[PDB]
Amino acid sequence: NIQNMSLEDIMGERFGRYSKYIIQDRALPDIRDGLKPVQRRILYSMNKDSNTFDKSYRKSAKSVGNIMGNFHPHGDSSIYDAMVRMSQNWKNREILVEMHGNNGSMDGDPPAAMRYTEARLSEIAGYLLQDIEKKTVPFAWNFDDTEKEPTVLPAAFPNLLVNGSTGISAGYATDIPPHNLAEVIDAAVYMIDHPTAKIDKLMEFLPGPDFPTGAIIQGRDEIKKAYETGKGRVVVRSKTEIEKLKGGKEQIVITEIPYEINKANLVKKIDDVRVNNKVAGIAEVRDESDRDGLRIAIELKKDANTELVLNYLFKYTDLQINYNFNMVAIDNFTPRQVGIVPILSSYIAHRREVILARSRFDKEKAEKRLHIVEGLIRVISILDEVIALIRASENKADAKENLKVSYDFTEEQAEAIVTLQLYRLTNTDVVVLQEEEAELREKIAMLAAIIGDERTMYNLMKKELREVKKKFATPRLSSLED
Amino acid sequence: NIQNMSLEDIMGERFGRYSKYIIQDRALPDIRDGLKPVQRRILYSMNKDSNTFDKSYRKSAKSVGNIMGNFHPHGDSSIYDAMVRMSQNWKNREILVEMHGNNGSMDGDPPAAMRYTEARLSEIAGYLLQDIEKKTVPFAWNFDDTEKEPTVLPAAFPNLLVNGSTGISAGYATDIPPHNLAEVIDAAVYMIDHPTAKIDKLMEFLPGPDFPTGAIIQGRDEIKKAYETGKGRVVVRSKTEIEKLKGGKEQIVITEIPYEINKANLVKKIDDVRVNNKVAGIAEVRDESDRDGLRIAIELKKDANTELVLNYLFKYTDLQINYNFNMVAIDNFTPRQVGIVPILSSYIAHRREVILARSRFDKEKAEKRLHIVEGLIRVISILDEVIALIRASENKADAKENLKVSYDFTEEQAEAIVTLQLYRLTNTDVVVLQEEEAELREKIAMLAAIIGDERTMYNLMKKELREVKKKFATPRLSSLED
Amino acid sequence: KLTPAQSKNPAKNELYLVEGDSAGGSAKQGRDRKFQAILPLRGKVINTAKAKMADILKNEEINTMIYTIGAGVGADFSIEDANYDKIIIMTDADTDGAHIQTLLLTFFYRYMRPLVEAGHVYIALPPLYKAYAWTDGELEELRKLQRYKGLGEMNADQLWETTMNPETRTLIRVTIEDLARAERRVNVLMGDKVEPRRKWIEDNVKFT
Amino acid sequence: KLTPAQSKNPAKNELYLVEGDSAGGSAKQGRDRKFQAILPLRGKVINTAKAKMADILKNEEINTMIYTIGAGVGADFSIEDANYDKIIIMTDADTDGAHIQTLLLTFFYRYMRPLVEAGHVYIALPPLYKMAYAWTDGELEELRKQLQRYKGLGEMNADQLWETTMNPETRTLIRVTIEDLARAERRVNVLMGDKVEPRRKWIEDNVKFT
DNA sequence: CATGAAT
DNA sequence: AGTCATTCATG
DNA sequence: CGTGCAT
DNA sequence: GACTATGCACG
Ligand SMILES: N[C@@H]1CCN2c3c(F)cc4c(=O)c(C(=O)O)cn(C5CC5)c4c3C=CC[C@H]12
Ligand SMILES: N[C@@H]1CCN2c3c(F)cc4c(=O)c(C(=O)O)cn(C5CC5)c4c3C=CC[C@H]12
Ligand SMILES: [Mg+2]
Ligand SMILES: [Mg+2]
Ligand SMILES: [Mg+2]
Ligand SMILES: [Mg+2]
Ligand SMILES: [Mg+2]
Ligand SMILES: [Mg+2]
Repeated sequence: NIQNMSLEDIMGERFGRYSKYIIQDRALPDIRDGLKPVQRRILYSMNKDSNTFDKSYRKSAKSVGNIMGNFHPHGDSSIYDAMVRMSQNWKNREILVEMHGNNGSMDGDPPAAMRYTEARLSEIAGYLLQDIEKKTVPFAWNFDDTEKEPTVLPAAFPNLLVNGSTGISAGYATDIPPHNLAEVIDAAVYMIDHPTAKIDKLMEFLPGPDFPTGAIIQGRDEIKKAYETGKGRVVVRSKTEIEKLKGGKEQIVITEIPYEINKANLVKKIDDVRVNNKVAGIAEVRDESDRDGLRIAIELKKDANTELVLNYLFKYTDLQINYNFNMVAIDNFTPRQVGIVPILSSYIAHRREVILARSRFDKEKAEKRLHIVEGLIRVISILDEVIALIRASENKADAKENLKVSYDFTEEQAEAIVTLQLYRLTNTDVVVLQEEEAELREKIAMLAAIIGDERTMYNLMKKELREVKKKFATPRLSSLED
Repeated sequence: NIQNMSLEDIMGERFGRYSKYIIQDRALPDIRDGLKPVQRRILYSMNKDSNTFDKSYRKSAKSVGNIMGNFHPHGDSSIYDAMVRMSQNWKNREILVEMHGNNGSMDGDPPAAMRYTEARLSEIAGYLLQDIEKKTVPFAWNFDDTEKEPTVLPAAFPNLLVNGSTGISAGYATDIPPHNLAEVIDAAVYMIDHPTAKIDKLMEFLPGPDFPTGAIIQGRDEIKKAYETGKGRVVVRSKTEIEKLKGGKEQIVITEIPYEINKANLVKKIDDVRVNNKVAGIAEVRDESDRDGLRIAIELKKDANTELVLNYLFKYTDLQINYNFNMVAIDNFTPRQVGIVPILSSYIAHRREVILARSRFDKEKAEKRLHIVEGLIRVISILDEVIALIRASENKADAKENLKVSYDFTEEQAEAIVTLQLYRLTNTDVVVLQEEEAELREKIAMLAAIIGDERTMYNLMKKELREVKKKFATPRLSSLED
Repeated sequence: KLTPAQSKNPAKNELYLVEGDSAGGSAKQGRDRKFQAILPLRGKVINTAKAKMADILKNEEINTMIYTIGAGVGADFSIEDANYDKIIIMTDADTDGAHIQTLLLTFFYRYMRPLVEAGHVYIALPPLYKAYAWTDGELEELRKLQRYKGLGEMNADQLWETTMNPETRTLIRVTIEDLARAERRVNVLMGDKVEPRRKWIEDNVKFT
Repeated sequence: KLTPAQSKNPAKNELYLVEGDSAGGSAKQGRDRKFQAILPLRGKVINTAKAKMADILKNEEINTMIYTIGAGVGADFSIEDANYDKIIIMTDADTDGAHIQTLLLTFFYRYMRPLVEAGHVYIALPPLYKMAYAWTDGELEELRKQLQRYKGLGEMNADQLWETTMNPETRTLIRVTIEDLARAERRVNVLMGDKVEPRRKWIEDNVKFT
């Protein structure tokens, strides 16, 4: 009825369990797909349930509950919150979930409850899943042990850098800023050609973070420190403009603010400066933002030092802040502080495994089919004899042994023939079969080449990454300075 | 840009719109299956999803989310709350949902939240859904116009009386108590035989309600009144016993309390009597209910008038309460107050429709095949020339045309023939086919008779009902007095 | 409780009474903050024809309306000291939406008649389908569909253009036509007595 | 907050500290009213090794264990005045359950050493499996000869709870004993204390990510 | 005042 | 993850 | 302090 | 249907 345990030998076991789990399978991203497990489950699940960009929106609660019943044994609210975030275009550079309804705002206010909103995968997230049906990625069992789920996704683009991550575990934490899709691909593509590229050359392609919120990034030197070691301190400052007004008064207008900053609160803290007369000359603060543009008007008084006021807001509010790179991620089951190079290499590494796996899958499919198509071509020239032979057989199995023995068809061919539907005896035309045979041969040749030549496989990897760039590429939002 | 409307008119369209909906489509049960639309959707969805008594439990949230996305466009909470209720065996005489996890108690504490619990349909619930897949009940479109849902269930047992309903709308409310499954069926069977049965006779079989919480129901006169008009007021009193304790003191011991009564709040209120000394004599009040028994000891003082106390608790607490029949259900899309008679009429009429519909469905299947099976028997008599015609035909279309024209096969046979797999040509056995022809002919005769003879049909109804009773029948819990 | 307009202006300023926090939030986003305030109604509004004026006044939704409109209640009610030119009841195009419009209206008639008889109380008409259509009639005419289950799944861009934009919006004006035919109507549908309501329901509701 | 035992008796009575309300509800239902109390811990418990004694005395749960066990906190802690001779920690078998235990223990250690050291602080071992019941994958496969994977406490039904974990007869129960004051002070600070570096180290040294 | 589907 | 209020009819 | 997956 | 407080690491 009892059994004693040491307080040491027990906090040891208990905490080690929580430690490991919350590090591997909760708070930190996989280095290759750039996803935390919950994020991966949401994606994999919605995809299985056919809830994609090309098809209707699906009531959010339906997706959440399915995720919870099949893959993620945790709170409906955690799952939804995660799902909501993936859909906010001020947190993700490239949103992975599109959502109908109130999904929040930069004012930090709450999204509509899960019963109100509809959602589906964005078109680009589909590229995170591309080729999953093709045995291209290691699966594992879910908690039920009733269904298999992916441990990583195929990632047809480098999501760790593009969307970022953040990031609180046990003993480790992670902060990775978002990046411009095209810049990241341009980098990756270069490194494919140049395995030993060094940070400086890579920075000619990937100059730095690109925040969805825009604004100005200052600190080339630190960006490099970050891209090199995983840590770095950089300055983000809001995008401002000065409008002149009637009555000789000038006015500061804010149009982009720093990533991860709450517009509503920022506005209060600025108005708080005015209230407390901490700097001389602020008339009134107004959030003038509306459904299609961010705009904070800070109207000054007549005869007021406009540069004085702007410098104070930068120093003493969040009009300007420090972003801290702390790029940690999960590489070979372990938390690892990493810079631009282990990241991109790990990605290329992974995209290689996927493409090869894919091509093996497709080759096998094509071989099998070619094999059947070869037999069907033969069968046509002996159509009548084959019918006669089947008529002469006692049952299906006997028909096959007859087909083999008498015409040297193979099991797989004989089964194919014997299970043809009668009406097929009317499409007796060799030439289209001979055209399929040819397409099939070519296809196999192309895949064998991928499989048996690293240069050919990387060239595929480059063709493909460039297609993704052409398709989803967009302009920088954040500008740089040193 | 702006249209005026009268307050009298605006309040008209609004209240009519809502009144009609909350009456027809929310608060009041259909008179045949006894369900409110929310409950039907719960059962139909879980059933569609194969979440049934014979298979693992699903996470409640998976179920809830599916219901919400396909059928019932409302609170995930209301849906869950409804689903939880159909699983509490102290609210439903015969529960339709089995739930793993904290789903409540008679103490009326909250059930575990949707994220914790697991559910599946009960075996009996399956009987409410029986034959749903055989086009036995009218379907409509869901709020989406994307999927058809059933409007009433086949109801292989008279759920409306067995389980009850309750019951708040606009202009109308409902209170129908639960009854013993065996008694209800006995009456329905008697009425099948004697359509014109009088309430007095029916009550020889269905003597009154049977609460799942047992207790004592007093009022034969009013039970009758209620079964005649749908309204009546009855008394429900707790099962009690007197236990003599060590030297002089007695103990009132409660073992069954009135339906819809919260054990915890009762025990409190009985103790509040002791604390206020409204009546003299109470020493202590002890809820002693464990996990497998209900027991409330009311320990009395020495020389305490134990009738005086028991009478006072009966009057001024819920140790005894009045239950009010107000049986209103939906019959022909309309609210309707009804007694025991029209209720069983409706049930029986309904089961008639179901059994008719069901038999038409099975008969159409047996026929479609018997038709194909006839054709195949013919083909064997002329295999060589039928193969020859397909050989000679231009395509599937043409082949079918020639089969019709040259040998008088019908589209449906021509389609069967032409889509046979080649290995079928091996067979020459007409006997097996002839055996199947015979079994099919017999089956159609039996089905045709049900469809064409009111009596044959009704004996089926009776037979099936009796099977339901033999299987699910359970003893009375509530005793009757006058 | 409420999200207010930026400038105080009893001549343009509008109050939007929105059914639910869900829509309450989509309106905050969709609106024009200069002259448009949002006041969420979280839950079914109390019935001011049935409840004791004791409770009627101890009610959060009811207090923050008397106090957000700033004219006071009953006859202590000064239309001249109002806070909004318009008062807009924006609910879901469902039945409970209808029901909420119904409870609000009886409160504005029972306790701020000046407002209803002055034509300041309006009711928003959200679209039912997506061009946009409001009637199953103007739909198939638009067939030359995204059925809105509620204001929830509409997006601020859409909500503005379709129903909050003073230049693009349809908007019902509530107007007392016959004072006496109006008091009878309200008191039957919303009053303490059940039987006449039932009667009304039978006489007027077509179950088919 | 707390569901009390029907009869005071600082000699038999037990305190069940349960992770979350759902399982706290099932515990209310499954218990033996006469001597078993339930105190639901709703949410993750404050870290008494990291946080400032100010915030600590202001933490709802902490205050309602001190004022429930009725012996005050710290060196002002009178063992002889405890209300239960058995304080039982009942968590899910998941990792966050393992976490809660970790946090509760560092509380009693830091603020009621007298209690842990008198062998009065316990941890309930619930069953992982049911096919009978099994507690460890090993004990499991032996029953597979001559499997409802309990996802957590809120999925067990009150009569099952009682039989496997709460019934003093049919239940397995860890007793938390201190064996090395100093070696069990070092282990608590590495793991639960302000400084992050030592903890990061300990993980790298002791956790096999394989 | 409590009931059970709804905001 | 429990809690708070309201509608609607009925005794 | 605030972040985001967890209780 | 929003709200309340914890863990965890990091400036
Ligand atoms: N004005 C009311 C204060 C308490 N309250 C509830 C509530 F108590 C329960 C509930 C629920 O139980 C509940 C549910 O979905 O089951 C929903 N709500 C919200 C009205 C939408 C509730 C609300 C509404 C928000 C505020 C109001
Ligand atoms: N003792 C705490 C006071 C605040 N609080 C929360 C909470 F604020 C949020 C949440 C949540 O947001 C939340 C969620 O599912 O998202 C769950 N809980 C519960 C811990 C289980 C929360 C709890 C826990 C109950 C009481 C505690
Ligand atoms: Mg939460
Ligand atoms: Mg700053
Ligand atoms: Mg609720
Ligand atoms: Mg009574
Ligand atoms: Mg609605
Ligand atoms: Mg858990």
